[PDB]
Amino acid sequence: VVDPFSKKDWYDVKAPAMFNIRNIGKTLVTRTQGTKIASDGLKGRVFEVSLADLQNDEVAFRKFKLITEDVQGKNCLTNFHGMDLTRDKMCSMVKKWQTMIEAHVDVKTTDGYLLRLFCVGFTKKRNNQIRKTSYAQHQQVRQIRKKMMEIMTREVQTNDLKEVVNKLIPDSIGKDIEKACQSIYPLHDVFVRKVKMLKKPKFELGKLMELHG
Amino acid sequence: SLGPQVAEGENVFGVCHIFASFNDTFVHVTDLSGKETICRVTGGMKVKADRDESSPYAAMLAAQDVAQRCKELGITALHIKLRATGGNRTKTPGPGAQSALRALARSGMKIGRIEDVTPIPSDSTRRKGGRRGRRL
Amino acid sequence: MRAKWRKKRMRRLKRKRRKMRQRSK
Amino acid sequence: TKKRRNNGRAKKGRGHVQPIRCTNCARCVPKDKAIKKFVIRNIVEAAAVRDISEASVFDAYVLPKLYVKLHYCVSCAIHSKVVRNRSREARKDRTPPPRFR
Amino acid sequence: TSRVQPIKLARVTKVLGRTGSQGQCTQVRVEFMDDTSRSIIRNVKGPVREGDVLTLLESEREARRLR
RNA sequence: GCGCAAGACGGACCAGAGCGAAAGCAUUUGCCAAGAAUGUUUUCAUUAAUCAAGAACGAAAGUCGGAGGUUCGAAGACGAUCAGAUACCGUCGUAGUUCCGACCAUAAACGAUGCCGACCGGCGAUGCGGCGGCGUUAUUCCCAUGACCCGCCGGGCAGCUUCCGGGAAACCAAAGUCUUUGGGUUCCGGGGGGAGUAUGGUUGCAAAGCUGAAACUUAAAGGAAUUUGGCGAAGGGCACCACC
RNA sequence: CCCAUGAACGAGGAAUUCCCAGUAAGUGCGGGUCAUAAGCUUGCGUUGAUUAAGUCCCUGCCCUUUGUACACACCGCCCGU
RNA sequence: AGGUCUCGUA
Ligand SMILES: [Zn+2]
Repeated sequence: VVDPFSKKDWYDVKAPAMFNIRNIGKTLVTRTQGTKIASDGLKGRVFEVSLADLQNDEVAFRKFKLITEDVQGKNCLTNFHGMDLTRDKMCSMVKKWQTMIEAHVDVKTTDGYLLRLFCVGFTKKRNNQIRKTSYAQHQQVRQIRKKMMEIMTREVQTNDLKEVVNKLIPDSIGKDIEKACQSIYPLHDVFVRKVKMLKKPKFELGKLMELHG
Repeated sequence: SLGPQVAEGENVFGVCHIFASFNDTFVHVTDLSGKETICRVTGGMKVKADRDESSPYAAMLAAQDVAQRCKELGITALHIKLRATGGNRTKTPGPGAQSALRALARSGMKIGRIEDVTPIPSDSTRRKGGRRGRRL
Repeated sequence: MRAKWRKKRMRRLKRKRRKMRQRSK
Repeated sequence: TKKRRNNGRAKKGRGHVQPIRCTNCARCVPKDKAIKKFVIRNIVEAAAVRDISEASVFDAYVLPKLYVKLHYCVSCAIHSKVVRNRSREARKDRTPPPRFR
Repeated sequence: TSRVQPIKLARVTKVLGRTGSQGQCTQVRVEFMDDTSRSIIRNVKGPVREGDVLTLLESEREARRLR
């Protein structure tokens, strides 16, 4: 009888200046009818956009979560909320005749942004190796897990989120873990397969407007 | 009624979840946030036959209808997310996913990123049925 | 007639005999 | 009489293995006896591949691959024609089937 | 679709075994005379020799098996 | 799509790989106690192997008393298949599935093979510890250690071949060293039913557990392997009395 | 043999038969059945081309492997009220 | 200086 789309708006979401591409997409929201504010339906929004559509030229199988914190007008502002990996990549990384090492660390940054970083690692076969299994001892696995835990907890408490997100754009933490684990057992790839945001501090406006240039 | 920006500047992006089981096909188009949608068209509305709910024809017709509505609104490009039944029963998408995707991409739409969002569990409860399984 | 159901029926018969003896003797 | 040197499984010094569930059926079977099938498959086979390829937002893109593992009970594995009966001396051959396609 | 393609003529340089329920379809590896680079597997009805020229309406459809 | 609450559970990594007397055992970390093997020019010096009485543990189902009850699901309610289904199937669904106690002590608890000790062929792999040796890697040098490779030694789950040998055969480095019959020591079998029944004892709230016949009846019941028989088994070949 | 009366039949449902080189088919002529005797059968002539050089999908048959409590052999054997 | 670089085919 009546199309609700006539009573609809359109807003463009923005990305923090710490990334290259500023626009992401356009979201349709019902017009402000009655006492229900339109901006109230703009806060809890999560975008599962890949980093390829958010950076000039980088890895395309990594994804990030962006949460909106404030909208000025006809233009919504976002913030970092998490990061995940492609499910196909994770499925293809877990293969046979190799040991997977997992480790979750609950470490807070300088400010009250508590994150639970996860890690995944595998062992492989040397170019002259004949043993098809190429497993690892339990103590070696424990030592590797401790090394990964220490490496991640060292590069979080010393700095704020604003530039450790930039640090997360490449696998700098992964490369550091890979280089630090050459002595126990040679791993090939270290990935932070999931990052959750457990706690956030009191909402602030100055930090938000500084984030968007 | 139409797109908020010019039809020549860039492509307006929206995400579409295709849920396919061995007895139905679900096509759903929403905004990038996933909160507000556009329309929901499934093979259970097109063909009035339950035994033929999961078929390439029903999926094709539902995809054509949803693509026509999407073109009417003004959304140009779609990010497609496949999903099977998940839970604990099966992980293979139903027969309607292939035909639905081919139909909605042949309608004239543009397709971006593909991602599987099936709810595969690390460890679920006991599967339905007895110890000896479902024998027919 | 397999052994399992035969044993179950014999157990039922023994239970009946025991019950009748206990309510009668 | 005994048909196989083993007991139709790989349990030699354990005495118990984790029970899993079949995929085609719902039967609960031991892990080492249940036939496990690993399949590598793409999203589209030969029909929508062109439609995705030429009609796409991005160029120079590799199609994603769906990954899943299958567990088949013996009755379900044979009824779906995954394995078939062999000769008495042909059952002793443990070589995997040839793969060239 | 909004896709218009020219009518391409290809050369059958090899005939393979006949496919189908009753063997009514043969499989050949066509060869574009203008582009001596691609060898596409295409199914064609009727009797065909090795050396005839076909009329491929589309040059991308690689013929599959029965279904 | 975003948050909340509850219970169960530990996928892919997961293997003819590991540990435990058996049943059995998988998310990270912290604490407590124990054990096999390897190494030993340490210590005691026959302290040894198997076992009537007795004793601990013992899958799921089974009962009693508390807490929780997410999911699956005996009994039950309903609908279709069916000639007939209170069966196969589908939706709900109590007791149970979970934990803390108190009980039973049962399986195809199977390697259907008791334990200790000696000997008699070979060949590669895998997990542990020790030992010798080129060479790469933790970037380029020096050493110790991990990772890789080439061997050796001891114990352990297993693999392949054979006129050692054996068996009725299936097959077995043990199921061998057995009429050319004796290494040590426990339990147990005497044609097939009746029958693991009745009875007596005994343990248990109960369910049931251990010990356990006789009267009558039959000349068969059974183990291995070939040729045809049939499959609502698989895989091949042919036919214009099959097809395109 | 001659005259006259002129219905259905306007190319055929489900289903189904035969066949590929001088071929089906169109066409006519002999022998057998015969005192009267070809809508049958068996041969004989004449005109005459396409549909393919394959397959196991259907309808059937035949071998290999596999399982057996069946040997009069599935029309078998066999359990219970 | 020239303009589809050579051999086989799930
Ligand atoms: Zn099954």
